[PDB]
Amino acid sequence: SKEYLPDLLLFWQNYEYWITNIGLYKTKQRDLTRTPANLDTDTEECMFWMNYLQKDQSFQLMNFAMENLGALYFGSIGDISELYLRVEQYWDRRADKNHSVDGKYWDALIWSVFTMCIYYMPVEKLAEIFSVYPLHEYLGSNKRLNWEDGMQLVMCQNFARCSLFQLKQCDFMAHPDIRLVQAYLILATTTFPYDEPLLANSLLTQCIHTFKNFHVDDFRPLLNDDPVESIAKVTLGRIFYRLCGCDYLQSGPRKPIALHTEVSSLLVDVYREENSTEVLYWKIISLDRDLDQYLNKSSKPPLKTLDAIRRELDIFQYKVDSLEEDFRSNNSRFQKFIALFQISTVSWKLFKMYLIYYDTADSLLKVIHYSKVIISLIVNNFHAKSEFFNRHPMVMQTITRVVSFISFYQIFVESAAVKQLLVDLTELTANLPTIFGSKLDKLVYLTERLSKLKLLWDKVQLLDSGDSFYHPVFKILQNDIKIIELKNDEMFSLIKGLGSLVPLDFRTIVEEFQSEYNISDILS
Amino acid sequence: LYKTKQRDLTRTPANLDTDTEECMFWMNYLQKDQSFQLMNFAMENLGALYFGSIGDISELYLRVEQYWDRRADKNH
Amino acid sequence: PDIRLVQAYLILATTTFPYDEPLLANSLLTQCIHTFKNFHVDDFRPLLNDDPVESIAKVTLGRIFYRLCGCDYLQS
Amino acid sequence: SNVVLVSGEGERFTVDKKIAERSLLLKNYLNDEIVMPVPNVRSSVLQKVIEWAEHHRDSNFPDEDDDDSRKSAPVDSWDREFLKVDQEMLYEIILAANYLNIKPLLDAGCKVVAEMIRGRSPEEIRRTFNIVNDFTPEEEAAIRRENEWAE
Amino acid sequence: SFNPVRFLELPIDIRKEVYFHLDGNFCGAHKKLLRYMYPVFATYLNIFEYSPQLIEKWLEYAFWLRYDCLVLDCFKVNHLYDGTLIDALEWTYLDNELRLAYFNKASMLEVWYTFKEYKKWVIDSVAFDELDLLNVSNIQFNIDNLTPQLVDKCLSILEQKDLFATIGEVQFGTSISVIRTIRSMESMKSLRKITVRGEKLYELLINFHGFRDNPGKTISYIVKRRINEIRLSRMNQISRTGLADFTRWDNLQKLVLSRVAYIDLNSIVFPKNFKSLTMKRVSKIKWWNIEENILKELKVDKRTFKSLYIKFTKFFNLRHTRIKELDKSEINQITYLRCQAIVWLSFRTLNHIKLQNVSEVFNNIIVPRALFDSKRVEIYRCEKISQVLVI
Repeated sequence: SKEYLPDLLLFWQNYEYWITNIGLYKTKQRDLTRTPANLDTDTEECMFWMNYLQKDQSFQLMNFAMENLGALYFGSIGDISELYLRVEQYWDRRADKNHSVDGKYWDALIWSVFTMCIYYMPVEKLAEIFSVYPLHEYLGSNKRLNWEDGMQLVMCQNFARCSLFQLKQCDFMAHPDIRLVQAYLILATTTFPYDEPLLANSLLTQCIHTFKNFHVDDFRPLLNDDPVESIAKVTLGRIFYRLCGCDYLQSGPRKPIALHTEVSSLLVDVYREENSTEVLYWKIISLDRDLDQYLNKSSKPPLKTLDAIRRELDIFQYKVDSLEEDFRSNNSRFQKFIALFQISTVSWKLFKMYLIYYDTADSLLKVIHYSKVIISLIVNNFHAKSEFFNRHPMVMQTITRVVSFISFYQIFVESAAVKQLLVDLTELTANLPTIFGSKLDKLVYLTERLSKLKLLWDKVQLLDSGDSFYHPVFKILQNDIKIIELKNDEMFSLIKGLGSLVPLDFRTIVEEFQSEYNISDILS
Repeated sequence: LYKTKQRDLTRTPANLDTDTEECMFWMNYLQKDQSFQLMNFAMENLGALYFGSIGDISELYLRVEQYWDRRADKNH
Repeated sequence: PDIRLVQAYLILATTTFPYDEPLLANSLLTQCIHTFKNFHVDDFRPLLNDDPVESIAKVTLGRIFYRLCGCDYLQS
Repeated sequence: SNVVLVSGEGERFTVDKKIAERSLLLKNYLNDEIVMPVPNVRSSVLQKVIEWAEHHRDSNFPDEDDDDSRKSAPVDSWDREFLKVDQEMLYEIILAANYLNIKPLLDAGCKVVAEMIRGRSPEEIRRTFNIVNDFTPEEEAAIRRENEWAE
Repeated sequence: SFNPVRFLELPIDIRKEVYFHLDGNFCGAHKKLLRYMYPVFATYLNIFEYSPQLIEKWLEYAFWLRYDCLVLDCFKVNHLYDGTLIDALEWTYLDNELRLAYFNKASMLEVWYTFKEYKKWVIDSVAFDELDLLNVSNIQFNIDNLTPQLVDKCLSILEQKDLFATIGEVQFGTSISVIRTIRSMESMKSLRKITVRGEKLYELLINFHGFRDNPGKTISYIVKRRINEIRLSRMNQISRTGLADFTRWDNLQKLVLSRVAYIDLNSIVFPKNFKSLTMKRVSKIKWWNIEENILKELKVDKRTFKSLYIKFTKFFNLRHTRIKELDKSEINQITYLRCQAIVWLSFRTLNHIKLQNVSEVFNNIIVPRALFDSKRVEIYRCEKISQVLVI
């Protein structure tokens, strides 16, 4: 065993919050002077994608969304048949010079569905719908590239840019509308916010501002409410919780405005009045908020919240199993997978907190058991015609936290059970879908950097000069936190914008680690 | 009376391409010598208003000279 | 995001621009608050232990915050 | 068919789909035959857990929300004879129940060890005070002199 | 036999539920020592004077019962568990230095601790961090077992010391002892709960129906915000004066009613932030009178309405009652939304409801679907309740 192991595990919480939660996704720094601002004729690239679609191509695209992508567009209007009228109206007028603000908003929402649908669409179905030839004749990073060579990634990004371009033409700041929120929630299912955290963080602020402008405190219809407006109020209640769920996932130092002011499940916002399917999804997210709020805080969580969540988590397992599952309908199967994955993820978080703080017995075994079922869920759907089920952004966050913690625990404590789990865990990363792109590649670098950090751990003999033990492994680990700490800080950026001043033995083995390991590729 | 605004989205025409030429036309109307007199007037008559946020405009005199030079270049 | 976004809006608040378009000004003010809160300054008083330019830059950030607080009440 | 689960010693025990109803951890696994590894629980102690659930498979236990009902519930006569095997083995069964999330087994097993605190004679407290050595020697000695004055 | 060293090897979670089932009665009770030791504790042991061996056995217990390693760990877990594992540690005065005492279910003293010694074990050896060592708010103050000659003496000790700030809650029930305490909750900034017993005292302090502003005899203005939970026990009629309200208790969140014969929910008025209501060992209960309001909106005869309702809950089904729901096919969606709004009219801000040991309910029980589907409706040991309707 080891003496200071309990104190070493407490430091891991800070490492997880900065390296994986913020450093991997939430941060992106681009110098304004080097980056050129968009100008006129710079939208011609998006204009090339406007006429790329044809009359027949997009209709079959919507046919795929209505069959297998049911669980994701409930943040928009629930019925998809009524969207067929809007897409027909969008093609009804295309050569008419005159444009209406009300008409322009519908076009933005329609293009948002196309971006979401094509991101979850399998590669084999995309081959017969679109032609790869006449698109790279204009521009392209590679002269010849197939659909498997990261092609679906570059095409999805351009559609998202065109969706935001239409909103810019409408001047959405001048004319707030409910369709601004509905369009953004559809794009939230795509990995677009991860690529541009700065753009998505401030765009969500407009959605928060637009939603709060309605001044609808209670979504329950009243006796005196008109029949027409009663259905609107219950519809608006769905948007509020879906927005709150997507708001928490973007929470960080860059976003200072938060909408999730609800009271957690205890024993002063509005809560405990409805139990719709969208509310149930947010309830699982609220449970994760209680555990994840202690990452930055030094104080240990109370043992009741660690115990009350355990009682609450058992109830939710009965509800997801009570929902009927139909093999013919993929909408019920996709909803089942999402709910099952969220419950298992929270259980892994809960028992991890048991091991770090209080060190209860049979807690390490539960973490291994709960991590194994996570592997099974990804493996099981991959076997039988559900290869696109793994493209949801939630599985990327779960994989990062289970890969890093297991590797971090393995380099310090050697166990046969933990070692056997790592080799299967690593193999799962290589089989993950390629639609993630850059974020997937950085995952391999992070786990590989910690992989042979163990080799340095046992190569250098432990030296003690006092009660607190010192080692070169610890200095580099704390240095990694500090490097990302300064980049996330915008204090020095004030000097850039205000004033003419520029913004602000043992060492030998440490610098060797830093010279050949450089995690500071986040800006790229 | 001041903070209210009634607008209908159907009647309001959206912004289109080649409809921003009015913004460019007013920029071309202003001349290099005309703008300098505007800045000279703000030294003593517009005090206690700009000083609260931007401070002195002495450094802005360097910026406006660079502004005219940057107009010729296509790179931005 | 940059500090000049806040500085530009405060000058527009000196004229009657916000009263003409109440909806535009309210949306712009929120973005000004969103960008200003990214700096995360609790006390704006100058610090002796900090850099002299940084301490000075925090003093001139104090007067900008006060104007933002004033414009929030005027546009409430 | 039926659920078969392996033990930490490698022994395989197929019981049924029904006895697994008492264990809550089995339900988180059959979300979509199947096997389940239990490393901590030994083969011998696992046998008693299996044989306990088949007898109580018909009875209905009180809800977990109630706190006074399960606390005031007396120990079943049949449960008493099955649980009393050894003081050390009783801890093994209780630990096994926690991993399998079998609350009724944990409650019944704890009632036996909870009653053992009552059963110790007053003479036992006189000797158990010194084993933990939680009192400093000057304070450990300080407690002693006031007793003979009362004696 | 039994060795405490092996027991301490068990995990804290396993050890927690062992002490939880123990209920804290470590002693287990149900010549020279009686001559001198006993008169000190004669007041607490006067009830059990019939059995001489029981007192002598407990006299042998009390020598080292307080100084027990196993009992020491029980409070160590209790402090780590915020004192919710046995109950209500309180202040008592005896042998003139005002030790802490703990009373079991039998209402008899078991363990005594002085403040300096008590703070040395279950705070210093428990707190692994520097998180508010002085926030020992689990201790309470009781006046039922203290004579008025002892109350003013012990309060004077608290007045010249800092022990008044650590008191979490006080126990109540022309009494000089009561009137002395009324000028003391202002200094008790940590006071959060007030419980009263007896019918007479309830309308003097808690109830505001027929209330008269008496300075020095009623709870002052500043204290009323600090209280969020009120417990009531040993009552015959809560609405003795017809109306019962808690509007002035603006911070009230949970109300506990115990051992009350007849309770009518129509007369009770709750504040704006009232969220939890738990009742135990209550004889008669009259639910909110909501059935007819649904009938007027439906405009359907009650006998015909009896043909309207149609028979996850497998997790918590009870045989005593039966679950029935309003049919969705016959009711229009707009009409159904109106029906739900009617139920919430009598459920303004309620979030948690609990039923335990009831005898009869003189109406149909109507609960909203939102509270029922969250397993926050607890109809437990209600073998006399026939049906409950969920709308």
